[PDB]
Amino acid sequence: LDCRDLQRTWEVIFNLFEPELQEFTRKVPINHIRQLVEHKHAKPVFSSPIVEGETVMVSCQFTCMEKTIKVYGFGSNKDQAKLSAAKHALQQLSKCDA
Amino acid sequence: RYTCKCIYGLLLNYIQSTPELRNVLTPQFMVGRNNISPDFESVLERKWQKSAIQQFRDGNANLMICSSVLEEGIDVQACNHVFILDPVKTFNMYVQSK
Amino acid sequence: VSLDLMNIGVQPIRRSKSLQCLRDPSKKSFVKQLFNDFLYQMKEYGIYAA
Amino acid sequence: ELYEIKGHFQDDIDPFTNENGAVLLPNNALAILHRYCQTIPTDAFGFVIPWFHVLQEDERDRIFGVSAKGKHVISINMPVNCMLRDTIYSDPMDNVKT
Amino acid sequence: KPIESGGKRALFMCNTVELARQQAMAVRRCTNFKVGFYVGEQGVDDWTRGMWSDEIKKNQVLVGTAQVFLDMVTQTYVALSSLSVVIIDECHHGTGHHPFREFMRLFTIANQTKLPRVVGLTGVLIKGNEITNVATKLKELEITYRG
Amino acid sequence: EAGSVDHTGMRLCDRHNYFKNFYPTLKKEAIEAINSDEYESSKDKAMDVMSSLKITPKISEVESSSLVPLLSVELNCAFDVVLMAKETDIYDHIIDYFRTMLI
Amino acid sequence: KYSDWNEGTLTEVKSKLVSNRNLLFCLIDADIPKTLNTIQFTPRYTWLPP
Amino acid sequence: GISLPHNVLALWRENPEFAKIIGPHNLRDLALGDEESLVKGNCSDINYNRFVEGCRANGQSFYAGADFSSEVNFCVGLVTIPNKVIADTLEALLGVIV
RNA sequence: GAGACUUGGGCAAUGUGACUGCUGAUCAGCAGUCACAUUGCCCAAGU
RNA sequence: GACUUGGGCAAUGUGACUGCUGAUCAGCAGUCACAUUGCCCAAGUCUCUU
Repeated sequence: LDCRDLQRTWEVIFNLFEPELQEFTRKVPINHIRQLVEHKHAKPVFSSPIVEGETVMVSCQFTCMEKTIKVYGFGSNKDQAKLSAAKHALQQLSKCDA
Repeated sequence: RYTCKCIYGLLLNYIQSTPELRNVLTPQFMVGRNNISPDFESVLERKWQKSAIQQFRDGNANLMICSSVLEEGIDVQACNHVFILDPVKTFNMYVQSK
Repeated sequence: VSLDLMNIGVQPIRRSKSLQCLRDPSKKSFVKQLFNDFLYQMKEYGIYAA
Repeated sequence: ELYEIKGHFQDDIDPFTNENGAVLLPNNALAILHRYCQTIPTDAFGFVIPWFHVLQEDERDRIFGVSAKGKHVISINMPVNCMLRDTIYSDPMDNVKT
Repeated sequence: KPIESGGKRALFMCNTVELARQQAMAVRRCTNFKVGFYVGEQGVDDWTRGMWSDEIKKNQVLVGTAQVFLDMVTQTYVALSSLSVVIIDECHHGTGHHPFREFMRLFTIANQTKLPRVVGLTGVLIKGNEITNVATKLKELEITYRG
Repeated sequence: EAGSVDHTGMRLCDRHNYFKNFYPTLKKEAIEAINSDEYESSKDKAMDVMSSLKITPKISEVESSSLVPLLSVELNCAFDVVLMAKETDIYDHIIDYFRTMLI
Repeated sequence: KYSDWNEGTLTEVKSKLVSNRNLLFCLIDADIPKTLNTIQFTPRYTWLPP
Repeated sequence: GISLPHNVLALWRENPEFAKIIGPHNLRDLALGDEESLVKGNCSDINYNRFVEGCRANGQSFYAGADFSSEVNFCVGLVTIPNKVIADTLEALLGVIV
């Protein structure tokens, strides 16, 4: 609204976005549990969630390229715990895939 | 309001201690809405659904603790006794309580 | 007297009915109300009631 | 009689009716305004209430002339999300509540 | 007869929820009418305009607490002419800006010829401790309620 | 949270009996210490009594508008307990608390 | 256009405007979708010569 | 031999409206080093700017609407005395002279 | 085509739980305003 | 000298009515979280298909 130049706004946006633009073009981010499912080699075996109080735990066992590592996701909602466990399994798999 | 719950608990304990009042008496209490929890155990859930007024009218509870709600025009079974534990404040309060 | 100095984060300003006298934030007022009611119960009905 | 009824009722702040028969009452104005303010916050954090303020004698003079001498006036500041940013003032009433 | 053909309904106001419920049960047992019930405990605000209309088309008598009916009439879901009677239990509370007196104030705004019959009910006529000079209190009450 | 974990195993109607139900080994020497008047200062008495029950201290500075710092103390035991006052009184407050509970 | 609207109504009416059904109903009376190439072209079984 | 830094004292005495919002907490932030305390006699420029900005936020954070004079009055030499004591000291002076 | 599995965009509700906000009345304290009663004093008149 | 009327100045009170503060109680509204089982679309991986 101030500059009223699309090129200037584009310059500002690119200056703000360059590291993420470079990183994401090299490796496109996708949904974490969808990524884990699309990594069929891991075969993520998520157990059914259980609830204690108002917090829900989801336990997962996935083949981390050498072992069936067991991880637990904790969150206020069943999907929240699902996502937490999925992301933690993904980071463990990434560390093993060094 | 809190006086209702407090005296309800005291009456429960006193009735249960005495051998005479043990069987004859059965207390029950009420305040307005924002209904305070009728339990002292801090349990997350209570399954009970029957109203206190129905228990009183049906003869389930024959000793009703009430606060400025059961005073106005509440039709009930033939009540042999009425106790005004706190001093009367207003003319209409006295009239309706009588 | 300890709680009046708690310095909770920013809270809605509370004032009297005609808006000249200030009041404590809702949480402090609620805690004080509970304790005052307990004191009233103890004073009026006895130790067992408390 | 009509005379006594009119004299007893129609002497305080006048009511308002629109072109569709809907009736707005002075005692319900505060409730209506607070209810409307509760609907506008887009998130659970941005809850905000109207800012009532009482003008001082110098302000009373500068805004209303001499006619406001000895009568209270209340300035109300609407939250930023709403249409209003004009700090509506009330007419000089005999008391701050009115 | 339906509301659009001039149908009329009957209100039965009350001050407390339990009293309103008991009176609703009493009317239900003593008459053949399908009486309504409207209190803020369960929530009535979602009973919106069109379904206010189908509710009043469904029920003949409305038994509930004062504030719900006051909000209904002020927002003009139903006109005063669409009522035949207005019964107010414990009418001795109708002073100052109490919803009973507010409702009776709302009465004077509408056409005077279309006002329903008002039947206040009470076992006591004095509100506060100003039991002296009862005559002024009675004149105030009989000016509030139009009888 | 480092706290807020209730594993005392006692009903809330009787959880206050936690300090009463310890072994006599800690209790007798702790009450002897808290009843001893020769102590150098209230802080020293508080620290010695708290160490007697093997309960570790945890003192942090709560933000406040008071010029004198408003300090809170956490005991870190299985029983979730927290006390707070002016630092000139927190030690005597601990004295009073453990004097009341330990019987 | 609606400069003074609340943002919630603005995004709701935006979603209605960018809704699939609105774009559809624009294109039906735009008379365009009659020419879309969508069938998997098979001349022997799903096409007629001129 | 001890005093407040000379720059902050000058700010305190020359800016009464900014003075009235200074709280003891803002003084607690001024953990001046050995050089500032002993040799220079006042806080550094960066510390001075940090103090003024912290107090500017102090005037608008939770601390707003409070009065800190009861704790920071001694720093500038102000003290609050009841009117009774001020009368009694004069009267006792008459007593001692008599 | 038959399907299983996941994230979504949602549409529904059966729960249930807690939060927040406001109106009204009553009492108590304080402040102020209306009228009225009692004991006086004095004056104005008329016969 | 009785009789009558009226007014004014006093004090001693009473009856209420508002205004402010605090407390108590009833009365409404806006929400939010979230287990449970359902329904319709969008894109995915795999058996089969091939």
